Amino acid sequence: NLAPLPPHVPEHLVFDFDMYNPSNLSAGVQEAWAVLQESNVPDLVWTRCNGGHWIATRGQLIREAYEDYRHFSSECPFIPRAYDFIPTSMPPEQRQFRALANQVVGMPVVDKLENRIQELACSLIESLRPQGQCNFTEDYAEPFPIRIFMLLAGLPEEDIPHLKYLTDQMTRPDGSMTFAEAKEALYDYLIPIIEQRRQKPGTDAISIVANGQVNGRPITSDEAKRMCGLLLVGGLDTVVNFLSFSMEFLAKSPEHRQELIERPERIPAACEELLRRFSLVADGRILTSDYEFHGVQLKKGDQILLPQMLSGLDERENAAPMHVDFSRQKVSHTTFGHGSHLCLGQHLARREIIVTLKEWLTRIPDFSIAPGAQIQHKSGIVSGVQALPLVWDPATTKAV
Ligand code: HEM
Repeated sequence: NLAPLPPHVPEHLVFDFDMYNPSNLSAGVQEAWAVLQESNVPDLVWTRCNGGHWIATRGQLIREAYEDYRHFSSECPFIPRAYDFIPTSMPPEQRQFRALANQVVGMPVVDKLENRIQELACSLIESLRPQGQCNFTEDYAEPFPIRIFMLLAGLPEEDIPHLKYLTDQMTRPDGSMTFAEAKEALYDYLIPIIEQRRQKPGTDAISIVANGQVNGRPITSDEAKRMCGLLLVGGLDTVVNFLSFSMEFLAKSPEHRQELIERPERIPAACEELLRRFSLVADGRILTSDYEFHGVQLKKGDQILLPQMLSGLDERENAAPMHVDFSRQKVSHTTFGHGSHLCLGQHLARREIIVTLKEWLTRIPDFSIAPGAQIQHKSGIVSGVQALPLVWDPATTKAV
């Protein structure tokens, strides 16, 4: 299961961390990853797991490597070594595609969409409220971002379960479809819509993308489908799992819950602190050349894991980093990434989070983990929560 150690890697830097099955997973996934920040662990280590790769363990190195795109390329952005979404793997071109994507998910769009997002959150919460229980992950978290995508992209509600099935197959295959088959089925769906909206545009994301320009010429169908596909999948598992870590914490910490109930104006700040504490993405890069990085010889072609999750957990970045404190004066994190690939959806995501917390806490202020339940986490490129059974007394809630 361990790949043989390359001869350029000194043995004293070896730490066999498995990003898909870390040793202390039962104790919490962020805690399991923070073992990389224990004092006997160097800033940059090599693991023999998963093909063999570097891991930067501290925020300083994680940020620097994401800044240095000339050495740390997105050509292979995932460990381990058919994925073709745009602009994940791409500078003049990356910048043009990002600008176009920014027209459709940037702050002005999110500000226009906010009340629609609230209305959606409200309808979902109200549907669960009288039951006095739900699996938050399945019953609220999963249906919310996919519905926001349909709003954003001007797609009919009827198309949700099929689209959701394809995106589920790309990350959590049941075996009916290979990744490549799921991706192509997604493209089968998007291509006709892109073409129709090229000729007869609305103001939705697909119309805007389909009418965009790259290199002084019209965006191609291939480019537009790959961009639309990324806009869809980028906002699903990340938001599902993040909302689930946040709601798990709030269920388990009545005093933090009470703080937001009493002081709802703190919710935007609380969102930032939760993004830091329950950070969840760990992407990577591949070396474009031999490069000495902080005293360590990296070889052309080596992969390096640069966990976005770790920057904000680094005690060099935030004191007492496992403590949640909504009043931190400086919330330092790279939860949405860093450098040229910084999350295009960061504004939409924050609004989704804040709206969800505001609406949940006003309708269902008092809730707990279901008696007897033990919450299980999962680890990967996007770490997450397997299920989140919550319980409340319906008499303590308030209807619309
Ligand atoms: C809490 C929720 C989210 C988190 C934690 C998150 C995290 C990230 C991170 C870390 C990256 C950079 C990956 C890298 O550098 O390799 C990224 C990129 C991206 N995200 Fe998000 N994301 C979230 C929500 C969203 C949403 C809601 C959307 C779309 C509506 C979205 C779309 C994208 C896209 C299109 C990129 C690629 C940007 C590029 O390559 O230039 N994300 N995200």
